[PDB]
Amino acid sequence: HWGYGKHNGPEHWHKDFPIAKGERQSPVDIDTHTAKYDPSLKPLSVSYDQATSLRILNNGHAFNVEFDDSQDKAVLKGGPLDGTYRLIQFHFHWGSLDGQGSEHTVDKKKYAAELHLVHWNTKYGDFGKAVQQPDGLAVLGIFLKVGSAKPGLQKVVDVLDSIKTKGKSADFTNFDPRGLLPESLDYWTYPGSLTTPPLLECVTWIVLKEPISVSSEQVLKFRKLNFNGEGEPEELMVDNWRPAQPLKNRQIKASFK
Ligand SMILES: Cc1ccn(O)c(=O)c1
Ligand SMILES: [Zn+2]
Repeated sequence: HWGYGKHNGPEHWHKDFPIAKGERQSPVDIDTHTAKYDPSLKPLSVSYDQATSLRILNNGHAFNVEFDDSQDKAVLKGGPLDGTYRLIQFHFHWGSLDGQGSEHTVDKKKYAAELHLVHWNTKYGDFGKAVQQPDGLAVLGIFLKVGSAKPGLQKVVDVLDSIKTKGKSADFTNFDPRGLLPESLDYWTYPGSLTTPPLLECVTWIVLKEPISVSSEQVLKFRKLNFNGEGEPEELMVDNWRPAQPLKNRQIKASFK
């Protein structure tokens, strides 16, 4: 099955998931010079004050911090979006070295990691019906650079040793995702896809311009997780990023001058 190694990595995924070579695949390189300012975009609204985290899961590709999405609680709206999108989970993609790890790139620059806050369009009722639609998801992408620690990340980092291997989960209540956001909500946006199989083309991407800083010790702890299950040969969970895909017939719009 799919993964990020030599025999099952991104260059193989098209055989099981032909949409890998589709018309609106993600991630992409964001050419900042050619991303046009769009004065019709609204400011983004991130309303996370009532977010209810439940659990943290090592799914064998990343760790997901899961939310109760059964009520109207942690929503993204405004910006490029029509309607209301509800937070379901976040996770990260990261590198084996600080010089790589992000999926989107900015003028070919790779950041050390990328945070994805995944939301589904509430007009479709739940996540599973939303991934059957071209406007079913909105993913808020936030770059991570290595420098100062992010204090709001530390509760996540401390729980990782309890979910080292694939299939492990842990209770993870009362985590506030507002502590992972940068000061500015200036963003780029374009239509694209999930960046892991099943690679579905559902996503309005909203990628913030301002990265957050995490410490080298925080990202080192991400790199101690495992892609394998307990009792299987240890393969460190590193380099779980897909490289940039062809832009094709798409425009990237900027919310800022
Ligand atoms: C639903 C989904 C699956 C994989 N990734 O990376 C995402 O950002 C979102
Ligand atoms: Zn992701």
